[PDB]
Amino acid sequence: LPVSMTKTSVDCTMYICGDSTECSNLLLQYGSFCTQLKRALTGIAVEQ
Amino acid sequence: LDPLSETKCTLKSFTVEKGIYQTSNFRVQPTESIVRFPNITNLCPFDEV
Ligand SMILES: *[C@@H]1O[C@H](CO)[C@@H](O)[C@H](O)[C@H]1NC(C)=O
Repeated sequence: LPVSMTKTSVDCTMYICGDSTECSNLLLQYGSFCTQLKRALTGIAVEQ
Repeated sequence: LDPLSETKCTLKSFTVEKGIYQTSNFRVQPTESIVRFPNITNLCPFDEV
């Protein structure tokens, strides 16, 4: 039976932009999506 | 200013309870900058003009 899975974390800024400060400035205008994505992956990770 | 203050700001609260909170990201920043192309080699004939 499978009990657990890999606990992974993603950095939204490195993935979406990556060594591009101008992109990071544009990303903020989008919103709190990074915060919810980290909250989601952190809950999956503590459950595991 | 402090490690704890980042935890207070992340939780949006003035009290933080016991635990590990992922406050931020650590990135080493580029130090010098090096640009390397192949040897200049051939120079054309402006000299002949
Ligand atoms: C002309 O030749 C001299 C040496 O003979 C050199 O110093 C100079 O830069 C040369 N100029 C051109 C345009 O080739």
